[PDB]
Amino acid sequence: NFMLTQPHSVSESPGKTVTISCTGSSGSIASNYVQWYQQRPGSAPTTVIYEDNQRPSGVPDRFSGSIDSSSNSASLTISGLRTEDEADYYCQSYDSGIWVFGGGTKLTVLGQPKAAPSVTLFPPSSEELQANKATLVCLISDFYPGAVTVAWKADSSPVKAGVETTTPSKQSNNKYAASSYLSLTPEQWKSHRSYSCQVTHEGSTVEKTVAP
Amino acid sequence: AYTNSFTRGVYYPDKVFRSSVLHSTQDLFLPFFSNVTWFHVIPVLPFNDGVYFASIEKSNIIRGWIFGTTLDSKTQSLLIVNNATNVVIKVCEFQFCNDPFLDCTFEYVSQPFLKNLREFVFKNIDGYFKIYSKHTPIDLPQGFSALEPLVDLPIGINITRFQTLLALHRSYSGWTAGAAAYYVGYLQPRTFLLKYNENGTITDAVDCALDPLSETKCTLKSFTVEKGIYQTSNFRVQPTESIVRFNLCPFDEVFNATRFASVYAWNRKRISNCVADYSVLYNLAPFFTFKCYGVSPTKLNDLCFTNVYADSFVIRGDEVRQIAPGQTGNIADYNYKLPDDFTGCVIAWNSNKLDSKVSGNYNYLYRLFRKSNLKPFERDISTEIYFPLRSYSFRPTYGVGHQPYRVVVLSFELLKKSTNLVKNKCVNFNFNGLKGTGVLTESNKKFLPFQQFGRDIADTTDAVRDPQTLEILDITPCSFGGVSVITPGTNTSNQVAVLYQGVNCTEVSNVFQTRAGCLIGAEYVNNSYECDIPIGAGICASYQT
Amino acid sequence: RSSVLHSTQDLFLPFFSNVTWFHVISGNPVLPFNDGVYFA
Amino acid sequence: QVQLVEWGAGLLKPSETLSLTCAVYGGSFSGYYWSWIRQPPGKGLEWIGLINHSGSTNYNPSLKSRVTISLDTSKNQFSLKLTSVTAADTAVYYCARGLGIFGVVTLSDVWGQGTTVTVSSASTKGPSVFPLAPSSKSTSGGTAALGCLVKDYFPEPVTVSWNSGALTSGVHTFPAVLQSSGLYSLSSVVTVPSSSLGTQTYICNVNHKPSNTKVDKKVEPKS
Repeated sequence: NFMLTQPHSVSESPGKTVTISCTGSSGSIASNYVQWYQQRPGSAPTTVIYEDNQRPSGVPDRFSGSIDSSSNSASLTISGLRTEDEADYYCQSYDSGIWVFGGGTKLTVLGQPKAAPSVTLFPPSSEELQANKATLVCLISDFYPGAVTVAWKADSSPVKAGVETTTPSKQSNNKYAASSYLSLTPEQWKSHRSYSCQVTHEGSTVEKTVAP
Repeated sequence: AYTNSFTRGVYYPDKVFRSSVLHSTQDLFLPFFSNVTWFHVIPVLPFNDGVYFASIEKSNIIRGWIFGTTLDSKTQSLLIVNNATNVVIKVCEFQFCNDPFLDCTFEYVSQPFLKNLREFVFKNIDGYFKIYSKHTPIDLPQGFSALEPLVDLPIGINITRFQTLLALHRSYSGWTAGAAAYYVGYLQPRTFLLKYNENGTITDAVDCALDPLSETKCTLKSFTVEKGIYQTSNFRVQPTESIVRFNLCPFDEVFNATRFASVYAWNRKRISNCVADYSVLYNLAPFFTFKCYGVSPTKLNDLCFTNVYADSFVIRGDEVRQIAPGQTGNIADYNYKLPDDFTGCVIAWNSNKLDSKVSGNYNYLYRLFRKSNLKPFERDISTEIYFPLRSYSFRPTYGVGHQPYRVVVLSFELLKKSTNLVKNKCVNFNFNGLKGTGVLTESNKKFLPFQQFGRDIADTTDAVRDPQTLEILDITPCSFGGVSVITPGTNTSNQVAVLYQGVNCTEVSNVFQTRAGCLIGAEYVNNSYECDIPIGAGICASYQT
Repeated sequence: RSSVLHSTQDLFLPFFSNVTWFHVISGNPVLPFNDGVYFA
Repeated sequence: QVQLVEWGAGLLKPSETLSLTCAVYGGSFSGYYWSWIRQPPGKGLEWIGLINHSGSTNYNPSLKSRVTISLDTSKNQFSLKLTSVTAADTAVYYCARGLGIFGVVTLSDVWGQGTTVTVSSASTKGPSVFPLAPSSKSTSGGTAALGCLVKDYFPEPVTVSWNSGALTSGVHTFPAVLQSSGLYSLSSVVTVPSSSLGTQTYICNVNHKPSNTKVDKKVEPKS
């Protein structure tokens, strides 16, 4: 029942030290190795971590990891940050002989000033209501780095029925954009009156609500 | 960007004086053609091995420096401010601001050092802080100063970085003050050749290894070198990588043996002097748990382990957790004691698939009750009885704690070498020792089955047999040889043609290959001319002009 | 070693010596084991 | 230093087997666990298997039924086989070394480059843009979000402007959205002030050079 959790968004200016962890869920994380990864755009992670603290030849001496038994959590740390290391970091652990991966961490090196998220909420078109169809799209644009998580709420209760998150990527002017495709039914639109689109950029959450 | 420094960083080597003396010396120099960062635009300098700090400005823009790693309470630092009245040095780990501007126990005041050149040197050598000062009025020119010593403090604090200080007439962005220029040169241990004129001052400096011309000048200890062939040093090929190598290793019966012994009759076998056969099927290697200290895969290249010690005992499943360092209870005391600095690897695995019997297996016993703990490495052959002893119940219908478990502990006592091999390249070869350097190619040598290695004249071995796949390699000590510097004389020019002795550069300006070796820096002409500088193996030189 | 003449000191059987030839089926005390014994 | 490279057929189709080849440069296979590492783009990895000099191998149970690795000392190469490729098989693949105990492959201590192996078996289709009409109400912020989405088309990229590019202030061109059907889901949303809204004409233009398919649709606030 091993589960691997890593922080969604970690940001760091160039030259400073940044660390990314993979928290153990079931059992004592000390017995099982947790290996920290890196995924460039269009690339795949490789294996560079064993005994959690050594750096080999052919790989820079700055990529360092650690596993601490006190908080039952892992850690991968970067000391000499460079803009080339823009890579999505994932953690993989052993589950009683089963190779089980994690959700991963998206790491981005700051190249632009931070941008607060912009969220707008509108109801779907009234022409399609005759076909008993209602899909919801929540806008997330003008935010840098591009890492948000969309949390839906149903009368002060989270819901993740048909969430279709999108990957932020640079626009014409280098900034990111994201959306979340929500699917519900027109019948519950009459039973529900308060829905919010909580988006988590860095540590800030901004939401909007509409009512019938 | 960056810029090269032509002739900056010259000073009296020994801080002593000589009259009319040419002399070559090594010390903490600024090597020729070293890097300095021009700071001309419409700043923290790390103190690596000494900083040569130069400033060009009409007026006194620079106020001083703030040295120190962090300049906090817990980190030792230093402040120097050079005022028009006096210079103040405070080595007391004082706290300094990030953006310099002006309006503990230590303290120090001394005389001030002074479109204007000001040079200074901070040196952190042998637990001593050396300060040199110089002031003169004014592509980089060849500006020269025999930088006489000024100060040498005996105190050592962590000095790594410093930054210039600027103070304006008035401020809180601000007034359009001038953009001062300063160059920083990191000091390096280097050797030069100097000439001191009859009045006794440094006037001419030559890097010992700037050019083959510079090297022949440093060889002759002079500055005028006639036309001829001179021998300076030797080209030695770097030996690339170091390749280490090690009739069957009986690793199979250590863990996968059908039958094991009890705890009292623990089995210990040393395994070495055989090809390491680790591929034999044991459990399909489902290794989900591993962490070992003391031994690491990296060191197997440069570490050869002496002995392989295996220790075996028999326990049950729900008690393997209690067998670890820092564990208490009757289980570890009466079964097996784990040392604090255990050097080895822990292997634990399921053995229900092999140790399952329809009628039950009574061949696994363990001591649960005793008067006292067994001594380390104790040998007992007594059969005195304290049913007194209980045997494990191995049923498919019992809990997970009743599963049979084979547990063995491997230890490495340092009172076997590492793999890897390359061929056809000048490398450092080691085979359980036999540390040699050279090229290992296909060998014209054919040996007899016990003939482990062969020798040539002058006790230089010829061949090596492969401990792994049993093949024979030919060894030649690495391809290297001296260098001769054809120089037609500083009177005429400064064009050097360097010959490597007895080296084929086809296998490591225009480069020619002659019987004597590899002549680079010479445009090999085929024409007939009288010989002036014989280069070697029947070839001579001339000046093209 | 390959194609090279050597000279080595060690415990050798010196040349042209008489070794004791004994048939054990006819006619045992202690046989002395000196520094080096060449048995056949 | 040892350099590891990968090359092979990058365009796959369902129901055949993945083949990829790796060659070693300046290295030996003694005491190394050479392995392959897989990750679908955007998502997490799925480790393939392992192999050492003698050929002892271990596979992920999800791939053991479909994966096969081979080593060739004669050709100094080792290849990968992966049978019954699916939509989940679309991923980049690398070869890499290893250092561990009997098959612990965690220091393939050289970064792999690899190829792009994708499953592509479909047909070109026609776009059908649909109106993402706004609510046309006075929101808390006096800005109206207008957009248009493109469906049933292949492949990326698709370039969308507004008023032939004349509208540029609020335009927000998005990347493609990875669905499960196998097509690229593009949408462009423009932010316009509420004061200038109601009668002004806004058109988003769909453009694709390869298939010469352009769609120009006008989206109205409300009806």
